[PDB]
Amino acid sequence: LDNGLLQTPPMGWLAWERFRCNINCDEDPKNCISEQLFMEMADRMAQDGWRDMGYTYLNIDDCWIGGRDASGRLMPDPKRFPHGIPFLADYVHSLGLKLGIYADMGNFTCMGYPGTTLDKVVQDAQTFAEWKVDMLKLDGCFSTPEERAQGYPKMAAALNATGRPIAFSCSWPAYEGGLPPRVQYSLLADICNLWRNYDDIQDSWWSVLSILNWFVEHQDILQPVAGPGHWNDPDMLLIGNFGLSLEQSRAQMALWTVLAAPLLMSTDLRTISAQNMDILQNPLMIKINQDPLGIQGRRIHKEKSLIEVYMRPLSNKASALVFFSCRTDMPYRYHSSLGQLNFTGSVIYEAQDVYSGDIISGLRDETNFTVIINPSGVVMWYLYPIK
Amino acid sequence: LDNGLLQTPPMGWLAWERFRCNINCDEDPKNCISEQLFMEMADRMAQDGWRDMGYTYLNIDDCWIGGRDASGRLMPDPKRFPHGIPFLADYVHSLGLKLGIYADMGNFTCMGYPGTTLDKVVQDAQTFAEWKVDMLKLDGCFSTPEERAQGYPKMAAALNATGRPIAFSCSWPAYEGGLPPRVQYSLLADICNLWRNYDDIQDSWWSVLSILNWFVEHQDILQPVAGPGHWNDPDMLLIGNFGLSLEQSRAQMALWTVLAAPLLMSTDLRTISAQNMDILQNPLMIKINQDPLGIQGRRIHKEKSLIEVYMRPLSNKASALVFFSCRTDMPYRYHSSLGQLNFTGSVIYEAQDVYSGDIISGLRDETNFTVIINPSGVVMWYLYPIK
Ligand SMILES: *[C@@H]1O[C@H](CO)[C@@H](O[C@@H]2O[C@H](CO)[C@@H](O[C@@H]3O[C@H](CO[C@H]4O[C@H](CO)[C@@H](O)[C@H](O)[C@@H]4O)[C@@H](O)[C@H](O[C@H]4O[C@H](CO)[C@@H](O)[C@H](O)[C@@H]4O)[C@@H]3O)[C@H](O)[C@H]2NC(C)=O)[C@H](O)[C@H]1NC(C)=O
Ligand SMILES: *[C@@H]1O[C@H](CO)[C@@H](O[C@@H]2O[C@H](CO)[C@@H](O[C@@H]3O[C@H](CO[C@H]4O[C@H](CO)[C@@H](O)[C@H](O)[C@@H]4O)[C@@H](O)[C@H](O[C@H]4O[C@H](CO)[C@@H](O)[C@H](O)[C@@H]4O)[C@@H]3O)[C@H](O)[C@H]2NC(C)=O)[C@H](O)[C@H]1NC(C)=O
Ligand SMILES: *[C@@H]1O[C@H](CO[C@@H]2O[C@@H](C)[C@@H](O)[C@@H](O)[C@@H]2O)[C@@H](O[C@@H]2O[C@H](CO)[C@@H](O)[C@H](O)[C@H]2NC(C)=O)[C@H](O)[C@H]1NC(C)=O
Ligand SMILES: *[C@@H]1O[C@H](CO)[C@@H](O[C@@H]2O[C@H](CO)[C@@H](O)[C@H](O)[C@H]2NC(C)=O)[C@H](O)[C@H]1NC(C)=O
Ligand SMILES: *[C@@H]1O[C@H](CO)[C@@H](O)[C@H](O)[C@H]1NC(C)=O
Ligand SMILES: *[C@@H]1O[C@H](CO)[C@@H](O)[C@H](O)[C@H]1NC(C)=O
Ligand SMILES: *[C@@H]1O[C@H](CO)[C@H](O)[C@H](O)C1(F)F
Ligand SMILES: *[C@@H]1O[C@H](CO)[C@H](O)[C@H](O)C1(F)F
Repeated sequence: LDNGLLQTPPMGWLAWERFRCNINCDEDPKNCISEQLFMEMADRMAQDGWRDMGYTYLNIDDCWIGGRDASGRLMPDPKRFPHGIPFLADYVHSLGLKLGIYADMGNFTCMGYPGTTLDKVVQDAQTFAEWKVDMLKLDGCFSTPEERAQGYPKMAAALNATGRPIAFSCSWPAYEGGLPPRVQYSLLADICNLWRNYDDIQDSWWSVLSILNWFVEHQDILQPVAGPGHWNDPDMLLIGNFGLSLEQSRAQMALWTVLAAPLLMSTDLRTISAQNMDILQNPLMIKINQDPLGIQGRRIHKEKSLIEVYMRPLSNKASALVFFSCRTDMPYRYHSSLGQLNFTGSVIYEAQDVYSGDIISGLRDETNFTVIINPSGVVMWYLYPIK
Repeated sequence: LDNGLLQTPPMGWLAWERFRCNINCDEDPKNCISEQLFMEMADRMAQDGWRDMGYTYLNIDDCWIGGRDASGRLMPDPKRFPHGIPFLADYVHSLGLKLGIYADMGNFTCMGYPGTTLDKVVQDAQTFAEWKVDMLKLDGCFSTPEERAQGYPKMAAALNATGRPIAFSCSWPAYEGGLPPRVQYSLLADICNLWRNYDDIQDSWWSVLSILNWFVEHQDILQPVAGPGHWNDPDMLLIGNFGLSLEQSRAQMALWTVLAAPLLMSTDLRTISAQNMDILQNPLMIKINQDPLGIQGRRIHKEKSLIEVYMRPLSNKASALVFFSCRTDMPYRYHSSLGQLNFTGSVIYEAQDVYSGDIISGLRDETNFTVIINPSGVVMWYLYPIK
């Protein structure tokens, strides 16, 4: 989408994965979907380094809507958002952050909240711009394929017409099977800043693997369509939550990074461990994700040993390599060479291990190297020519 | 098996899951299958509280064998076990531990090492007794159903004839589908102290879940056959390794405990975190697993919320309850009562949370309670009547 926004993948925090549709503030005031939740996350993002590392978006997801007023305008739940959305945007903006919001192209949101139908698209867009929203995620429940075909372009146009730059996240392809000919990716690139290709991420390693598998199986189609202003979205980071081990958390970060994916957290930033914070705030990892070229990486190698190699091209002749173990036994000594991974010859390379910080020097194409990869884990290299 | 052994489930450490068939001691001296690995693990069990908590078995698995000597007598690999097995048994015994060993009823072990064929059963049993081995795991690769049908009873009798009490771990059912009509559990209880029912555990939550699911699907068959001296074996604990999150780790421990499973670790005790040690060395958890009645627990309730309730009966009218979330979203507030869980009425109960140590007192059948269960996690209660 040519709106000047998201020249690199979006970074921030989204409420949905960790906090879902929890509206019981009387019993659970600390974790319910409320202005307090978002204000507290904003505080954390300002104070705990998140903003300084580039995590700038703070995104409301489903279950925020109170209803529609007399003139049909969307309003937040008065009991859970008493100061209103403009106050929340003001608060978020004052902390150097951006506010995202959520709507659904259809009769209702997935959770049954007032939906944005075709006749409400223009009005809701205007409402969001007036509230000074910076991002919108448009879900696609309770609609027909026809209504989506009309509606998603209609919202992209409506947001445009408001004059306010608003990042546009599109669930449309997820509800169509994510593949051509039903899905038209050239059109999605033109109308959206990012799109959810596939199934909702869940707090499990299985969920991560199934998303990876789908992106890899269809990478010939998916890889070329990503770039500055228009990204594939394999969904939220799980790091900080319940279902991923340490190795798996490091794997998701590394793999989302080489896929030029959004880095959208969804976790309790108030209680996140230092170890998980270290994964998410890794400066080299972020720099790689935010590479100005915006070229989505690919799986370039698979072996019977269940070691996979992913590669992403980066600016200044650099590369990201992710050696990924699908094994479930023990650390694996993976032997390879840059030549066997199709790198340019008569150039001496050097690598920095993204997690350990170690530097491997003197790698020619023919040089045999060994990486030790933990089960359901990764080794990640930032690779560059030295001479 | 009526040899006076394993009146409670065995507790200890087994090499296989974490260290597998790594025989490359030249490149990987610290982690290869060698006498040094076993000696170092024995040292850790003696010094770090494991033995004192009841973890007494230190068990060799596959890939220890060097061949057979001129008398047809089994030999360890001379390069990896230069001192021999009697040396290791003596070392282990001097630390108050017991030594387990591994053989295969068939032409070869699963990894291709010399097998204990029918004509070698007596000789190998005698060898193990002479070495002063305390436990034998008899794997079932490279044999026919009829060879196993003769071989397992033959081994039990052969071990008996040595005059040395040797705990007998039988993989027989795992190679027969683990179910009637092919598996006779009344026969197994007579000839074996424990038996591997089902698939090898791998370092993943999916693996834990598939094992749990199979055990629960078949609990009407499996539950009644377990008792003092004859246990079901759902395989090794993964706690300390790579694939399980903290919640999943606590889950496996609690669920193995309610299933009256062996508590056989397979992890690097030299590098184990304080957190994982705290799970495995939980005194109340161990007490429950080691309950003298040896009654295997059951899943007694399942809900569309994906909360499962497991119950194990214990001595002196006590019980263990495991509230288990198969959910993959967020913490779940599970509302229930002891009456809804079919506990005896007009009795006042008290519960201790096994992980937190909190005491919930004065629970009647009618008393509503709430437990907050994390995704892929548990809450575990030790429950008993009070005056
Ligand atoms: C509604 O939709 C319209 C499009 O239909 C949007 O209009 C586009 O707005 C974007 C962002 O403001 C414009 O992109 C910018 O173009 C600047 C100039 O480019 C001119 O020259 C090139 C020749 O190469 C022409 O192709 C082009 O038509 C322009 O005439 C650039 O200077 C900007 O670059 C910025 O980013 C780069 C990063 O690579 C930095 O290095 C620069 O410093 C700079 O910051 C940028 O690329 C685009 O020109 C507009 N398109 C059209 C067709 O008009 C509206 O923004 C949108 N409205 C809303 C509110 O959503
Ligand atoms: C090789 O195989 C043989 C035969 O299977 C084994 O011999 C058995 O050993 C077990 C375990 O020691 C014996 O079981 C115990 O018997 C005690 C008393 O038994 C007497 O009476 C019976 C007949 O009723 C005779 O067989 C026996 O000779 C004795 O005279 C019990 O007191 C024990 O009770 C235990 O369990 C109860 C639970 O009910 C607990 O409350 C107690 O605390 C206690 O721990 C126990 O049942 C069994 O009797 C032996 N059978 C035979 C036929 O002799 C060998 O042990 C085995 N050897 C090796 C090296 O593996
Ligand atoms: C999305 O909703 C439309 C709009 O109708 C709504 O639901 C009706 C049951 C009623 O409560 C209206 O007031 C709502 O506005 C659905 O379109 C209707 O479809 C039915 C046949 O299924 C038809 O009889 C009605 O005439 C349609 N409504 C009008 C007046 O346009 C539509 O079914 C919903 N989309 C899906 C497929 O989920
Ligand atoms: C176990 O080993 C025996 C003895 O070697 C095997 O019997 C041989 O099988 C091979 C290959 O099938 C034949 O070529 C020979 O004719 C057999 N030799 C003898 C001495 O019988 C037997 O197949 C093996 N059993 C299993 C179940 O793997
Ligand atoms: C690297 O190892 C491969 C395979 O083991 C071998 O063919 C080759 O000779 C080695 N190359 C170098 C430069 O040592
Ligand atoms: C538990 O709570 C429910 C609320 O619906 C109530 O019906 C029930 O009587 C309560 N149990 C008691 C006896 O406290
Ligand atoms: C749409 O459905 C839910 C909200 O109910 C959530 O936003 C999810 O990420 C979705 F799939 F986009
Ligand atoms: C048999 O196979 C392997 C050894 O090769 C291991 O012992 C496993 O636990 C088994 F299933 F028992």
